[PDB]
Amino acid sequence: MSQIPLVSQYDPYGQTAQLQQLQQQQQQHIPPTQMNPEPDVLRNLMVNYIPTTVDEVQLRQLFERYGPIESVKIVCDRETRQSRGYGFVKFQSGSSAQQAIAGLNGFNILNKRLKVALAASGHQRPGIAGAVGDGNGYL
Repeated sequence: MSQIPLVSQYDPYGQTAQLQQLQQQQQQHIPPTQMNPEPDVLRNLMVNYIPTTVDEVQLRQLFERYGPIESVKIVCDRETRQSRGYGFVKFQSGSSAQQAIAGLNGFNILNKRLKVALAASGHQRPGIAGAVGDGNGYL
């Protein structure tokens, strides 16, 4: 009830400002605690950069450094069953993923780019910037 004019109910319809609970919907919905998509599957890091040059080794030391991998594997191509596409590195604990995505995802190194994406499904709250309104670049 923004304001009661004491004449009508609500002729004009406005949907932009809402002060009460905020936050559209809940985080990852409200499933029965554990139905399938468990949050413990955060340590699953999908690594990608090179195609036929994607080596679990380079990604092993490179990624395991910031987060020791428990189960590392590369996502090969089912077309020729050859090593390609991209790799995967499952960190020991989901707590390690935070460090991976924090300082390993898109890690634009001088000669390479460490693209790392979680395998889990969810946490689609943010949207990577998503356009911006000015900021700098005058002089």
